[PDB]
Amino acid sequence: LIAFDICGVQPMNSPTGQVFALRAVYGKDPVAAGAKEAFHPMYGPDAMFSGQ
Amino acid sequence: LIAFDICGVQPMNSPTGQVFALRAVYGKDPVAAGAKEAFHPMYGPDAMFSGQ
Amino acid sequence: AEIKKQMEAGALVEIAEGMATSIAELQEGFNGSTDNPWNEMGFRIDKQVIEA
Amino acid sequence: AEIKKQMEAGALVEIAEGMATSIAELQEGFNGSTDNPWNEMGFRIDKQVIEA
Amino acid sequence: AEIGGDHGYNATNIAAGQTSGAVTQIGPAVMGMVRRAIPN
Amino acid sequence: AEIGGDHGYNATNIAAGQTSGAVTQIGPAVMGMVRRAIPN
Amino acid sequence: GGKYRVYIDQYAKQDYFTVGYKGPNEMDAGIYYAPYVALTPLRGSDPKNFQP
Amino acid sequence: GGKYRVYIDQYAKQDYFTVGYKGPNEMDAGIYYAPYVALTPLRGSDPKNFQP
Amino acid sequence: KSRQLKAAYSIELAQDLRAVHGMDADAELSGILATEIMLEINREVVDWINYS
Amino acid sequence: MKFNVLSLFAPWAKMDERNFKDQEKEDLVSITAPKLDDGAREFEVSSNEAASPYNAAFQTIFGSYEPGMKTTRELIDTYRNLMNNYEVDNAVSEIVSDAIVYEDDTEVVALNLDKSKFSPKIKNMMLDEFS
Repeated sequence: LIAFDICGVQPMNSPTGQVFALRAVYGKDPVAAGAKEAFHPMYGPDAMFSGQ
Repeated sequence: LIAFDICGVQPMNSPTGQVFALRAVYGKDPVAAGAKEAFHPMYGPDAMFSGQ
Repeated sequence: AEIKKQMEAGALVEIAEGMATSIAELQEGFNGSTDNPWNEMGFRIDKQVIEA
Repeated sequence: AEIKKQMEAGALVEIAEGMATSIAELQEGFNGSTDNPWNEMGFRIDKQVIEA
Repeated sequence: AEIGGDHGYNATNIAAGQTSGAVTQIGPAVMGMVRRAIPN
Repeated sequence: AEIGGDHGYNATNIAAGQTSGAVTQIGPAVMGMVRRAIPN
Repeated sequence: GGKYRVYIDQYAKQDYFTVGYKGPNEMDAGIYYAPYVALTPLRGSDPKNFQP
Repeated sequence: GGKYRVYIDQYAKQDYFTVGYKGPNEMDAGIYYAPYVALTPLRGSDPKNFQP
Repeated sequence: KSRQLKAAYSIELAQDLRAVHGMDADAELSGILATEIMLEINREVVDWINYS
Repeated sequence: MKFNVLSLFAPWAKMDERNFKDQEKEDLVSITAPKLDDGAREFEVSSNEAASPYNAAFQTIFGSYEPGMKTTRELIDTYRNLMNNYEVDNAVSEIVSDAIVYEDDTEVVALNLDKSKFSPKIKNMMLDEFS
């Protein structure tokens, strides 16, 4: 078998586990449709945001 | 003033904490209306339950 | 109150008793699951939360 | 063949999944439930004979 | 502004670590557990 | 009926430690938090 | 007074007391309890569903 | 080429490959296999026919 | 005459009770049952005395 | 919840914690078979790479007190039953008599610091502790 060579495990000491993430945001509202984010593999920086 | 002489503290070094408790029960269904508490201080044992 | 009156009166008083011995053979042969079961005891749970 | 084409199309995806505890826990009529036997497996040994 | 927000005093939401603000929480810290005594 | 019971797979309930059985949970074992990479 | 052993009936229904005598022997008791079998544990499982 | 781990899917339905990434940090893998309980054995025998 | 109680407990519950709260609680169930039997006897002795 | 704080034994545990940390800090690793020959009995714990939670004590509790312990219970009781039998009692009494002796105006089993040590001051203190 290909056991777990290609996966994470994070072995359990509970029937359930949780994972938290931080998202850098911008545009004065962290929770909104259309809110923007600073770090994302497929998106450029909003140069005109801090700019003109 | 009398600060906390008769009060517990449980300091909450993290806000919004939680406390647990457990009641022992009898009547084949821990989660049911009518289930009875085995050690409730105001009531005696249901001696008939295990007897005739 | 009425019950207490009858108890004081000696008309109706506290009792508890074990099961007739015929069950001794029937039950050894259960020795768990059956048509004439032993009743059940266990526990449930509780928990509370407090905002700071 | 048709299924394979649909699979290439992305119409149908290979999947496997486990059981809720709430289901597995009461298999084989446990705690008053029913019609829930465990899946089971065994084996069979066949025989062959030759002529010298 | 980056804010904490708060809970709705919904024990469910508190238990779940969910406030109205910028960040969610892991969950409430354990303050111990209480069981009743057994009579003598 | 000492039943484990389960979650409804409702993240809210999972997070809050709420199940159909005898006991409730403290919380779902936090496994850390993800940060995004900062580009070069 | 150093004379009578006083106990609390936590389940008195009204308010009463009982006074009695117990001698140094087991015959001089008034009330008897010959246990013969007591608090004997049962352990196993029901393999049909294999629950404890 | 010394670049990608090579694994064979012995049950591949037709003919394909999948390429992917796992980092040095277990938390970053995409797929999270987090076992809690494994291979709990059960054993006993049927009270009515004694088959194991 | 006899007196007897059933525990009727599952598996996963204990696994989680231990992982989460530090208690297997099979022992606790045992405790509760045995406790209840003794409490009941205590009352039978007292109650029979008051009766008589 | 019922964390194994063992506050009444914890001050001893502190010594064990330091020794344990050295087992992790030290390079006694890269050992095919699991380093042991004779001693305490191992039980599984989560164990996956760094999975060493306090629950490890509890897993050890779960998986024990039945296997091993029942055997032990039988062996000890057997040994006592043998001990109380004729000539078993003698064989042990004589073995013990020879193994542990007392005599008028003599020493008893004692620490003998006649091989090189860091200091006679320390040796004196070791003798005091031995007593």
